[PDB]
Amino acid sequence: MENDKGQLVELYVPRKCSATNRIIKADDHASVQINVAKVDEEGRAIPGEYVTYALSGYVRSRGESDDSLNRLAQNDGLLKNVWSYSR
Amino acid sequence: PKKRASNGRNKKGRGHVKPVRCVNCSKSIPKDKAIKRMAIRNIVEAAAVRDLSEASVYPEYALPKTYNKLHYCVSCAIHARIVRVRSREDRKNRAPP
Amino acid sequence: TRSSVLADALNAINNAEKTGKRQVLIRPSSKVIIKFLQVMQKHGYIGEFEYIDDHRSGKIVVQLNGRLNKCGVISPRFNVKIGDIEKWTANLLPARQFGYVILTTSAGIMDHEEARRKHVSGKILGFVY
Amino acid sequence: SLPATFDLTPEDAQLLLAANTHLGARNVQVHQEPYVFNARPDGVHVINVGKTWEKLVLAARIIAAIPNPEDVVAISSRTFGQRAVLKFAAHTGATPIAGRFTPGSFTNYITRSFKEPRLVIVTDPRSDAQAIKEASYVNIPVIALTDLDSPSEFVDVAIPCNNRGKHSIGLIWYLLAREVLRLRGALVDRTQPWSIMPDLYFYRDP
Amino acid sequence: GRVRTKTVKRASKALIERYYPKLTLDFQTNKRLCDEIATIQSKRLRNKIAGYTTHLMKRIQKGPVRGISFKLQEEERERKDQYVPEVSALDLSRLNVDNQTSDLVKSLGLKLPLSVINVSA
Amino acid sequence: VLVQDLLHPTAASEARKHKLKTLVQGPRSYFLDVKCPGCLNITTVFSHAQTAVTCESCSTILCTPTGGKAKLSEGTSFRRK
Amino acid sequence: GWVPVTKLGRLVKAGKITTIEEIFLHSLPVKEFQIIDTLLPGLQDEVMNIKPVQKQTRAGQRTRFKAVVVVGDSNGHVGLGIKTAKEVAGAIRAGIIIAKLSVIPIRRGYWGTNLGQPHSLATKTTGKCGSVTVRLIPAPRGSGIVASPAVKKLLQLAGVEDVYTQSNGKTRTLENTLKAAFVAIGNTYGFLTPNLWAEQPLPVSPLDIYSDEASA
Amino acid sequence: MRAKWRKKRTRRLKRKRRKVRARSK
Amino acid sequence: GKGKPRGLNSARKLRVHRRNNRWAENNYKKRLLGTAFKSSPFGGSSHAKGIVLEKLGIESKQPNSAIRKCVRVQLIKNGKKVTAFVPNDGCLNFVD
RNA sequence: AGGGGAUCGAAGAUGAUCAGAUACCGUCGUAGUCUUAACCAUAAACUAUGCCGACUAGGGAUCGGGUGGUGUUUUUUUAAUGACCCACUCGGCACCUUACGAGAAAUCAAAGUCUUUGGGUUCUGGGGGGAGUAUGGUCGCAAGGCUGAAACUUAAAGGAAUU
RNA sequence: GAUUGACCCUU
Repeated sequence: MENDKGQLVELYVPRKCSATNRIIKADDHASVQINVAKVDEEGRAIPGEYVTYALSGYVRSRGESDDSLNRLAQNDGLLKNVWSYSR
Repeated sequence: PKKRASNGRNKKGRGHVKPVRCVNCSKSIPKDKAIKRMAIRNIVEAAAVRDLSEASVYPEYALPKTYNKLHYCVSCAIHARIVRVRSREDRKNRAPP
Repeated sequence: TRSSVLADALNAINNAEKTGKRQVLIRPSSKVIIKFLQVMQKHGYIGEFEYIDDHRSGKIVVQLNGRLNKCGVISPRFNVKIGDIEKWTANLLPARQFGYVILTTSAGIMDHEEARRKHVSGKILGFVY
Repeated sequence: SLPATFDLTPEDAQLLLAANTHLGARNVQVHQEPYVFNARPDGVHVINVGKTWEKLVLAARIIAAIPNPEDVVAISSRTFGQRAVLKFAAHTGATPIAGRFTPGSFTNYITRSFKEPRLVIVTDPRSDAQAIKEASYVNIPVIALTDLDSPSEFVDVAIPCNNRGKHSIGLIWYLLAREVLRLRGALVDRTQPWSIMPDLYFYRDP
Repeated sequence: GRVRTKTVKRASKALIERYYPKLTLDFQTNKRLCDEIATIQSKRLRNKIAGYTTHLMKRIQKGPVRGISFKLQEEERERKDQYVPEVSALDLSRLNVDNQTSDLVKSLGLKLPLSVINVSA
Repeated sequence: VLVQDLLHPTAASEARKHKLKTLVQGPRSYFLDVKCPGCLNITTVFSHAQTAVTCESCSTILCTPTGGKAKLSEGTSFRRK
Repeated sequence: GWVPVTKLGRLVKAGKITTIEEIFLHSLPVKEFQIIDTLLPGLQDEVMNIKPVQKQTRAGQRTRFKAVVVVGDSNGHVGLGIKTAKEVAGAIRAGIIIAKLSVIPIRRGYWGTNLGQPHSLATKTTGKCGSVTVRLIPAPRGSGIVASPAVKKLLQLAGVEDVYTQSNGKTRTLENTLKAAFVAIGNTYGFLTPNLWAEQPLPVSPLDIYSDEASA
Repeated sequence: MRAKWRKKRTRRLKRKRRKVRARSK
Repeated sequence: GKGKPRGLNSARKLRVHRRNNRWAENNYKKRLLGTAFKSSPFGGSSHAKGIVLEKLGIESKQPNSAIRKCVRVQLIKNGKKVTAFVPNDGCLNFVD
């Protein structure tokens, strides 16, 4: 958020969980950042380019992190036939 | 404070259970709360088995055993060490040894 | 028995939101529920929702996002005047810059800021933020 | 986006079926595991080998992405996975912890066994619940070889496989090591298979 | 009163780990080398250290000893654990699978040898 | 779970659920046209009869009521409807 | 002089990380107070109170002192430390270490009209420890810090200028009151708002980008 | 004193008071 | 439903319940019963004059043993007897 | 009140240990314990947890039903009316490991969805005692039950066992 | 499962 004259204030806009879109605390030490490398028609990992996900400690401790990562991977295309929307 | 979630007995959905008399002191205790044990023992104390076998008329005798159920009130069971005071965490062990 | 259908809907939405689920099922889909969900939709608090038509009363499947903090209902539906709108907003909203006290007025169901822009008042329903 | 050459090859499916990876837990089945497929009579469930391979390649992609190859840490405490993770650490960087995982290794910076990883590969969450619980303190992503009845709490990515078969655990670790090397590019033979035998990660009692 | 103090036990273990081949199973030679191979402030303490050292050599001479690992032991265990027999355990030994395994592979879309076995109950 | 399609659930799970716990509740009962051997006497009977249903022709009761489904007579041909 | 033992500590010593907002953004676990005192040299530490705690033994009572201290710089960042030690000075120092370790950022907001710099908190917030529940309410400019002295000092060290407070329970338990108020000001950056609704790209972690400058 | 015995003693006092008042009236 | 009625027409129930539960307060009950004007020694007044009467064999509380005097006083408006404490050192000169 | 009255047994008789023992322990033993009409209306009458409705990690099990699986026995191993075994809905008595959460904690899938405070509704409490007393009603044959205070006194009394 | 009843002073 900013004041009237532009001038973005409250620096450190925080991250949001990529599964439940809730703010990740400063001391939410059960939250993680998964990095998944991409391959480009060569079978090898291009350094410096990964698809990143922020998974919240809430879902990690709930046990839904595997399902959430499957859904995110299949939605972003780097997974094929693991996650099914219709249960 | 509530020591046990079972209230020291086994009664959920009853309200009342007919009582039983203790085998040692004849104290009235609810049947579900008792420390009932089953005593199944040889009649010949397992020591005079040789003597009974040699003095028996009938060979290959079955040598029956006696069966009874001893209902202990909590006080008498603790005193006679049928059960004993356990640590708080392992009071929840429903499993006999 | 089932007294406040809107309260049951809002409570189900809140529980699903807190659990993290991206969708919630609601029974039995009142018109007041539809209007409340339309207000949340307009202000971006839920997303989409579907009206399943069983012939009895209808169900609603609401796609949630991470944005809803707390949707609630004020029971009874207190009579609220122009003077009382500020009272209620300062009572049950996190701040004065976001969140809406929703009320059924003579011009249909709306939030408090649109009620002020239309200069109308009515009976308080609930709140979202 | 996969280039459609990573998928389950018949030779890999043969390896997995020989290792009996597809055999899961009994009728006990945690709801957080949709990897099951057509629960077979007698009560033994069938693990879907296609998605076990897909999760294997996803985990390998994560281990390839994470840049320093030694911060990756492979946890095992079961009697079967210890040699599997030792050979995994002999193949790639992947500093291992076999046998006892001392408490306060991810925390407790003054410990001798103190590591500060960026990814932990756990052989079995139920056996290594200590390592996962500690990783939850220091933001360590968790890959775990997860059977259909394993405790999927605090696990980031789970590989659906058999935790009871030594062949299963050994072959899963073999696939993980082979593929992490494949994506890293050390094993140039993209089409040719690996020379190291799938039975190399096999525990011997005597 | 035969239990050794932690200092004696740990000193004996440290001696064994880094001088396993240099010393033998005889107490007399063990002490006559220990007096110069480790600096001790007591003749009796040297005697205790060498006696426990001899006991651990007797323990290793029949079976491995836990907590102690030296260069020769580590070499032999790495050789044993990198050993592998040429005949594989995953080759054709005749594959017993069920109808569910069979149509699993069919639904995945692959072909490989297998045997047809009825579902047990 | 966290994300799932309640709007379009799988038919397996929907059939597994209780008849009133589905998206749109529908009867799990059905009807059947029953024909006794010999005379065709085509009559339609409800599965959960609660009635010793018979035609007015003769003593040819076709079902015996039970707790749920009606157990049809030994010699009877049913056709799902 | 320092010789840190942590990847984050070594990077901070090497100067790779310039501000504590990166640590707060990536939620790294901080285990060294040197990290905090290098990232924020404007931080002021003063003890909130000392109380004696006794433990009975077969020979008398063993008395230690519990020190409750609050560390914080004039705007944005504050932590709260509690330590029980045999001597008062040792308890004070260790409490300073813990309060520096537990430093968190504060979401300062406007009561309205967003004219100047942020003065109050963005949202009504609440913390709980024990029975003490402390509730922070945004206040208009010029209101001041309407609070009891213990929580008022914590808010002053946090950096808010004008805020109402309301406490429920045994507020006389100073440690629980301060912990509840600390939780209340910690939840401010966790409350989600429409200005925070926008989706952000998830940058690489500082440790991930700067792993290449390790020992080997 | 055990509360049951205190209650019994209070009952005895109450009935003695009742008897005395009945005699007076 | 948190106990209390919440209906829009439950105002009578809420008022009556509050009226009934006010009586549990010590000061409200005294105020509404007029215990100051019926049984308080001062008749609900801040101060009261009296005539000091005699000496009584009373003993102080913990910790002491002091039996010299504590003024028994007969009030003028009520005629009731109350024991008052002479509030300073040297009480002897004023209790003639 | 009338029946009944074996046993056990407030009272009591009585032997013992005891400083004392009109207590514990021993043997008797009226009332009672059992019924029939009429009263009584209390209990740690307890889950110390009001009722109705909704929603929130997961399970080994169990009782009443019990969508289904060309899965076993006497009869005919080659139609059939058993019962068990496994998916598994529904309604019950309950249980099993952090906390999503709650709580002062013990602990609690409710004691959760309560300072992010409103689903409906009934009852009750407002520091300890005096006191469940006095008094007035009211019911009761009585014992007593229900309603039910003040004067006065008091700085604690209490709730979880942390060493 | 006997008889072991009692013990005036402060945080």
